[PDB]
Amino acid sequence: GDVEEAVVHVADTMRSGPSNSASVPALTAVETGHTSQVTPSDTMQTRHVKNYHSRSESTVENFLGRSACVYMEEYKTTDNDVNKKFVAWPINTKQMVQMRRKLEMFTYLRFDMEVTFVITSRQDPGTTLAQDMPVLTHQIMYVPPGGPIPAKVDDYAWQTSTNPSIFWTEGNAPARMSIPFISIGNAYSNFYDGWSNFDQRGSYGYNTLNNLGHIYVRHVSGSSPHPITSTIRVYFKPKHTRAWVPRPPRLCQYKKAFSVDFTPTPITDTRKDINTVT
Amino acid sequence: GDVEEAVVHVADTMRSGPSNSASVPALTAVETGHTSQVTPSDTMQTRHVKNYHSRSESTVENFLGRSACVYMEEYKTTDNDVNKKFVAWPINTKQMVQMRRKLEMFTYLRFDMEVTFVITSRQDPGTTLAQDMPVLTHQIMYVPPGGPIPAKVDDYAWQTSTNPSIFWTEGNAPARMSIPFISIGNAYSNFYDGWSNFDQRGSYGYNTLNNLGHIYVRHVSGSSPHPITSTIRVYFKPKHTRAWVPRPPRLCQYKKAFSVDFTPTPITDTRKDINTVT
Amino acid sequence: GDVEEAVVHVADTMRSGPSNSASVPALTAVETGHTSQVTPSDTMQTRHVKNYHSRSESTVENFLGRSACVYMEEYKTTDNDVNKKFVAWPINTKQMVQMRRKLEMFTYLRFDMEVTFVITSRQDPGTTLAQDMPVLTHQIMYVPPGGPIPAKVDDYAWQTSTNPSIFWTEGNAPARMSIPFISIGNAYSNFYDGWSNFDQRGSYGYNTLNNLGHIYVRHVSGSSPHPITSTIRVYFKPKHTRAWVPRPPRLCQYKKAFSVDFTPTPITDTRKDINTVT
Amino acid sequence: GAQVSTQKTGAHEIIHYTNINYYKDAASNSANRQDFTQDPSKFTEPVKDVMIKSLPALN
Amino acid sequence: GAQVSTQKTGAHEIIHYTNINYYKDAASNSANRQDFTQDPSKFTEPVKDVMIKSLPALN
Amino acid sequence: GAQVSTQKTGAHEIIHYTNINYYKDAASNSANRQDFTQDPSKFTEPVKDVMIKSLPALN
Amino acid sequence: GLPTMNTPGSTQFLTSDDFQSPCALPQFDVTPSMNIPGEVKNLMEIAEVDSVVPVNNVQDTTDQMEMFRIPVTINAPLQQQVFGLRLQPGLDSVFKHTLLGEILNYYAHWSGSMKLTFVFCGSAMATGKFLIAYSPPGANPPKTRKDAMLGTHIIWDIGLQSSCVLCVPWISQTHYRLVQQDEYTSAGYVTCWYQTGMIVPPGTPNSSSIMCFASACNDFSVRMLRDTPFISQDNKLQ
Amino acid sequence: GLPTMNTPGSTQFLTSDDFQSPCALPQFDVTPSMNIPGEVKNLMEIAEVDSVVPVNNVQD
Amino acid sequence: GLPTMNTPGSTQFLTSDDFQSPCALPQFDVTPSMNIPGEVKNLMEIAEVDSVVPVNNVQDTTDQMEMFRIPVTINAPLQQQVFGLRLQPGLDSVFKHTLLGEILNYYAHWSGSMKLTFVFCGSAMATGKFLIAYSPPGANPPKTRKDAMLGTHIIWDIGLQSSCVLCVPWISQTHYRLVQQDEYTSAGYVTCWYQTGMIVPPGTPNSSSIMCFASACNDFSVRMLRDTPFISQDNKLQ
Amino acid sequence: SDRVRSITLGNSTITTQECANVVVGYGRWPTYLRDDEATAEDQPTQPDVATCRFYTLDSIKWEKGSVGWWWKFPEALSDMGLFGQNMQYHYLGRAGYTIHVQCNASKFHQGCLLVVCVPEAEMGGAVVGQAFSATAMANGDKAYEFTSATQSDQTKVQTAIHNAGMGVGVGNLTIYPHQWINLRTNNSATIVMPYINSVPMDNMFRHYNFTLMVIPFVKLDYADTASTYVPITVTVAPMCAEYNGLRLAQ
Ligand SMILES: CN1CCN(Cc2ccc(NCc3ccc(C(F)(F)F)cc3)cc2)CC1
Ligand SMILES: CN1CCN(Cc2ccc(NCc3ccc(C(F)(F)F)cc3)cc2)CC1
Ligand SMILES: CN1CCN(Cc2ccc(NCc3ccc(C(F)(F)F)cc3)cc2)CC1
Ligand SMILES: CCCCCCCCCCCCCC(=O)O
Ligand SMILES: CCCCCCCCCCCCCC(=O)O
Ligand SMILES: CCCCCCCCCCCCCC(=O)O
Repeated sequence: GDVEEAVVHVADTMRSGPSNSASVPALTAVETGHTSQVTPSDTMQTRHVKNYHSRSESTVENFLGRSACVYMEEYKTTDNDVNKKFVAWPINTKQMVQMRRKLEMFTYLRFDMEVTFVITSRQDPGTTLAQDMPVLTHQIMYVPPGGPIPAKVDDYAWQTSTNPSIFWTEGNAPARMSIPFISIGNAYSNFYDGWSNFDQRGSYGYNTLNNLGHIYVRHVSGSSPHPITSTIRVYFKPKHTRAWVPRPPRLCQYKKAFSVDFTPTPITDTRKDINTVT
Repeated sequence: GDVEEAVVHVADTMRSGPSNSASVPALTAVETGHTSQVTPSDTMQTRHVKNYHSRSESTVENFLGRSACVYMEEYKTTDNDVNKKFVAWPINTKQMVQMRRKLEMFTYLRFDMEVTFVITSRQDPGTTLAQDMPVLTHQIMYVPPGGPIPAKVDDYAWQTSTNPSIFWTEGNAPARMSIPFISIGNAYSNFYDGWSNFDQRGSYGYNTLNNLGHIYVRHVSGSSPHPITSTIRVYFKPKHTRAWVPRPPRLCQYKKAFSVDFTPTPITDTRKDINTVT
Repeated sequence: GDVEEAVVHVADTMRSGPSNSASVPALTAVETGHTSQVTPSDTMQTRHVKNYHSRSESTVENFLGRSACVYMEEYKTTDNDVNKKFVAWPINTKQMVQMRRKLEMFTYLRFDMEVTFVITSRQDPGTTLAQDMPVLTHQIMYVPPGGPIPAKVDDYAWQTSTNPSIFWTEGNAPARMSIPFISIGNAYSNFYDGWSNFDQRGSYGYNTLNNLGHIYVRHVSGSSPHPITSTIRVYFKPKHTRAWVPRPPRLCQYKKAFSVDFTPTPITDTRKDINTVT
Repeated sequence: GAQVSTQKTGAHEIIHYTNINYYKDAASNSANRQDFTQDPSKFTEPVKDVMIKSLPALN
Repeated sequence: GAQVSTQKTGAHEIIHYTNINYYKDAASNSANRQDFTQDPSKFTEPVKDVMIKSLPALN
Repeated sequence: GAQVSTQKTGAHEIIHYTNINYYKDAASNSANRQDFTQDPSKFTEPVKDVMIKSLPALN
Repeated sequence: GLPTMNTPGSTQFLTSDDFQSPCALPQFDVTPSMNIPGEVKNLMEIAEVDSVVPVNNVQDTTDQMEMFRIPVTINAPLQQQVFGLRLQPGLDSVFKHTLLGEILNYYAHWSGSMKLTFVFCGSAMATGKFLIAYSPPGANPPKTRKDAMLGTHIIWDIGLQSSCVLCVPWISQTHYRLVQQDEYTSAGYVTCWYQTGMIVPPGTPNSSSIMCFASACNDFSVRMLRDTPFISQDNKLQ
Repeated sequence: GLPTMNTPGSTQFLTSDDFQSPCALPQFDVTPSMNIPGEVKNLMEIAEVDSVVPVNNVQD
Repeated sequence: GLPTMNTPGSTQFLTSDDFQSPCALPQFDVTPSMNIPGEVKNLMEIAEVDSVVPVNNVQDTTDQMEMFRIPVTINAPLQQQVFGLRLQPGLDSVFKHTLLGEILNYYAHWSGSMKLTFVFCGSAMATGKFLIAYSPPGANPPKTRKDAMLGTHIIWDIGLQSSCVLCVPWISQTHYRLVQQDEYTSAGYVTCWYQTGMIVPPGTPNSSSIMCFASACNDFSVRMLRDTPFISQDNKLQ
Repeated sequence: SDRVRSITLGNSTITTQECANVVVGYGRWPTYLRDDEATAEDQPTQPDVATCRFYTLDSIKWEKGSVGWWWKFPEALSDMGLFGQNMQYHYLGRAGYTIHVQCNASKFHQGCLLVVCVPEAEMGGAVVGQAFSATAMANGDKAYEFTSATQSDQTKVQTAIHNAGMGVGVGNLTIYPHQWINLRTNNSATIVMPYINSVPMDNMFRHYNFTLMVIPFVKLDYADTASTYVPITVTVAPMCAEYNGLRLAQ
């Protein structure tokens, strides 16, 4: 045998007739912290309905199984400022609001990651644009914490012998790659109500547990007679996801990339009066 | 077993000889709404003919199983007008006459969809054309109803975390993708003889049931020193089709994209007289 | 049957209680050259712990199974100096410090090799840059020891009939290739404490055993009206590795590509005193 | 998990092809344009009482 | 070493696909979005003593 | 001529992959990084006479 | 080698694709798994939990917490309206930011029945009866208790049990409804009226409050994942 | 990997082709089917229905 | 030919990939293998070997070899400290360049227990006792022997057996620790104190020395291969 | 009758004649760490009846204008009985908790309180982009008060009640384990919280496992009575506590 052969619809509605008895499903007590389990069949007459709807699209795997941008930055092929010819980004998921809010609906997460890179280039404006340049090439370097960090585009650190790297040429498909679960703990933590030092001092919040490393990007050897600007976008796509301890979605707009600071916001919008329905 | 092994010719003609009897297949009565089922064998002598013709190419699946353009629009990489640098199209199948008429031969349809995108670019004329630009990249965004809509090319909404998107680079094959049956009802409706409000007021016609969403397109980061214009064409190809309640093909030329309005037209062309045959 | 169906966690911790006996695991004698095999269970009370950690990532195969750059050089498509239009590199692994140190942790190695070439081109600056050139092509030639060596870009030696070669066009994926174990001895030698002549004279050190050949690169026929510069990077990735006789990692910075010469260096950094811990 | 089925050909003149599905959604499958069943009765004979061609339509 | 499993489709309207793994790391596999098990009790009925809907909540 | 073997995964949380060789030279095969045997005795216990941890090292 | 032809869609990046890709940390040993309490495997489980509904959006709430309380008085004109609202869980301001509306705002289609639970937070000696009715879609919302009582409704009696539930059945012409509801997919109205009135003995407050809880039944479901419009940014966070 | 060679016709868009493509709404639950009266499976069924012929085209 | 579609990542060069490639020397006959003594199949085997630790980094060592010796004297004030150090095998200067720290510097995560072996290199007639204690992470390191003795410790008696071992157990809140240790992943301190003092007979030197050896236990492990920062170059070697 | 409950831990007992059911965390009862999930090697201490017993924190007053209060654990119990000493002398700790809140009033009073345990209740500062010390959110057993208006002082946390100092809707806290104290039918709330964290054990002085919040959704009200306020008392009892890593105290 060279093959191995490896769906749950929502509940149906049962027919109910007139009733007159001492049983009172309608009345309950919310003080117990218990959500009532009543159904429409328990408070009115209903017909028999066979329901084929399924909750497949509501699973956490599908909810978080979408690629979302997490960072973009620009770097020039040639310029006077050395720091402006390459990028250096500390990895974190708090930079972009949509994905930040999507992830922040759970306290702990455990998943594999799929990373895709989209790179585009454009020629900067100027008084003289006539030139001929072959196709450009780009290098993406990942430096785990504690490793050497390059200080310039042509630094020796770009000779990766252990640090994984990807070389990509313009005109082909976007680069893609997979990352396993690389947390020292048993699960990622979106929130951390604690301090760094044992005497309750120092850094506070989720900034203390962010030690994922850095990412560096540069033009391999391209150096045009005239400046050329390139942009890189990073996309994250969790796989094989598991979540714990859901929490209410955020209401106030984000204001800091490494803090929960916010400004007070109204609960919701208003209307003319309690009876207005138009 | 790692394999699973998974044609109807038209009717033949039977030999018929001289007849003289009280049976009269020729005479009938159209007042019953019944189409006569007579055959040439019933009104004249015929030979035996074995017929191998088949109606395979006349099936609805094959008739509607052809990709047809449904929309084109132009957008510039750089310009003063913000609205002119990206496209925003509400999805509908009434824009182009050929596909509109092909679909409008049936009242209700149920099918999967296959969408293909063809994108081309050209450099706008000007007094100075000398420039060098790398290959361009394009993003296609689909926004289901009620989602946020970008207001400019570099808006935050372009960071899709849940909205599906496609990134495409010029020079490769056209983008392709599949869509399932996404109607709230049990089948699509080409016609709707009704109103929107319960008091018979408001919008009238098939415009009321069009809530499929929007599609947005932009240049990812391309911004040339000189303007460049790009055009996108959208092609729809129904799959796994089913149809109900056929209706006569349209006769008058279309005049509105969201209405049945028309101008009276002659039934057909004329000839010299009822006997002219030359 | 057309198929053939083809993990070692670290040691666990056993529960230990109070003890009082003549057995003394703690005391030993390092004078024997023997490293003590004691465990925390032998000197304190411990709970039972099931440990699932594995040493998979610490194997030599994975440690050395990473591609690392070993050489880069530049050559121009057109120039007055003949020697500047092509490259000629004697193969050796001592050029780049990271890979040199990684390899030098063992005395003898035996592995297959996987070679990847990354080539990029750029247009040299000048007063007139306007030109149109088709895509360039490059040739990589490998000459085992004793073979003919080209003296110019258009030499007859470039007509390889036995010497393996690779022709590569810009815009495609980087060239890749495999090399078996090609040492005359039973294993590569990173160090050689000996001389070349039998009377203890001549060359000294690992330079005597380096006879791997040369590599040559050129533009096939590209000759632009204006100069164009190209750079090539060579990456080595050992496969199926075996190592013997480990030796301490180097401490002093490298100073020569074919010698062990060095400058004395302090053992390590200093601190205020023997008790300082802050 | 490979399907083998015949391919369209002539009347009397290895006429097999193999298909495999790579995606987990049925909407990704190729068009099933090999069905040739049809029944014109619903539109040609919508009457209640069956009428015989040989006998008179009325009386 | 090929897995065959059903693909998502309608309710009452060859619904099989084949998958093979090419890489030695489980992290390289495709998303396992075919699981549909769920249990809301942990959040809807966190009480110690079971309560019957028909009987009064208290006494 | 296809090999089926397990792929790296967790401790207690279809973990199979298929491999086929296309070239006639063994040097073209992929890295065999699935071996995890090790023995530190050669470097940690190079003595001639076996020493027991419990008993005194000397006398 | 093996002849092949590329089909349309090659080299494209689709954000919702499922493909295998190489691992850049081969033979990486992941941390052992641990069964943390409170695992969630489906957002519907979250959606089925009750949450307080801010019904009192009177445009003059100087105190935000006042939004959660529905006022009640002792000598009420007979058959008066207590509150009224539109049944648009994903669009109406009342249900917009609730624990349920937040989940629905990530989707485009929804279906199933809903639960509304009301709890009386008055004195123990207070008593009264209330009529809560659900009116399916129509040309006009009810204006009086006589109009309201014609639709689905329940008579609530306040006693030892301080809470009552009102299952809003799923009555619709389509299998699904749009989150961005319109006239075509309207859902109806919900209103509450005095049935007998509130009576209190001497030495008690003359006013009381009621709270409402919203949750989904076991037949609820959603579809078409979309991006929520409640959150936006103008510049990169730092 | 597996050696391969592209044949003529690769990367072309033929409007009458039959190929599989990825789904952009994975695990989407379609509405249950209903048997609406008057299903048509072949245009010939339409073609076999009678229709009035405008024979009197007398140009006046 | 066979229809196909390229997925993202095609034509990319990943330095840690595993793919087959053509051989440029077909039917090449390799030299027969020979079993050279001393084969190594895992860097952990190297990591488990002892190495001398330079504890005496007193910022005034005119002689480099002095770094390896811990001074000791005859009439020591009662309960004095001999040495103290931080337990950061991959970051502290003491363990940075040892045979173990060098291996750890090629990785990012580490876990397991460690062994510290001390050998007395005084006269044969000298005698004494020492207390060696390991203090888990805390807000303050110990300052006195009374503070030190509260944590894990062993009493070392100098006699015929000249060496004693001090297994540092793996006590941590996480399964792994960062090589670039920080406040969050601190590991503690190790200190040594006089227990009884050193006594010598007439005609012997008044001072002695001690040496320390560091190695890993059989439960040690590493993870996340990275590039070491100890070696760098500015120009191509020639 | 199911309206009477009795809880016995160690040498202390709690009796309530007027109470609702008992909520058990996420359906998980507290338990000791298993052998196949532990990471530390040395035997753990299990002070049994000495640390697992009810400890009553200080009482608060409920006025007509109260807005709410919160406590952070185990910093609240950091200096209570032998539990505090064992916390001080150990590096790692682990324990579940049982929370009991008492509030009684006559039949002529009205009001509703929400009792909820929020794990990892990270809070933001009043002045965005300005740090706060570990004194504006935990100073032992004392309770911290929410504020109706927006906080303005930069040295303390944002106390906006309707946002709960976490940037989320106060009405959505129902997702966490919780109970309601309605004066009509209830006088006490009981919650059993298991140990929830991303690691088997953690230091209790550096990390706040969870936060306890009490919010009056319906303000207290009464008329013509001599009682001016309704005291609230909180009692907590660690369960299945075990510690590891003996070091010098502090
Ligand atoms: C705050 N969030 C905590 C969880 N964490 C998950 C996570 C972990 C690792 C990554 N790695 C992305 C990556 C970087 C670099 C490469 C390289 F190109 F170097 F190979 C590959 C993948 C992402 C997310 C997210 C933050
Ligand atoms: C009036 N006609 C009613 C039937 N309707 C059928 C139909 C339904 C959905 C689509 N979707 C096309 C599509 C848009 C956007 C994407 C995206 F790129 F966002 F993924 C993909 C597919 C088409 C037709 C047609 C109108
Ligand atoms: C000092 N080090 C000793 C071991 N030696 C190993 C080694 C042996 C052979 C190669 N060949 C690389 C190579 C060159 C040229 C081609 C050609 F393109 F010509 F086919 C292919 C592969 C590499 C390393 C390294 C030095
Ligand atoms: C994602 C599916 C990839 C399939 C690759 C081609 C088929 C390889 C297996 C050979 C065919 C057998 C399939 C089957 O068992 O039904
Ligand atoms: C690296 C794996 C390449 C697999 C190539 C496609 C499959 C070829 C073999 C046919 C399928 C049988 C697989 C099996 O035996 O399970
Ligand atoms: C040069 C080898 C090309 C192999 C092409 C893919 C495999 C096709 C045959 C299916 C797998 C069976 C292999 C076997 O019999 O072991």
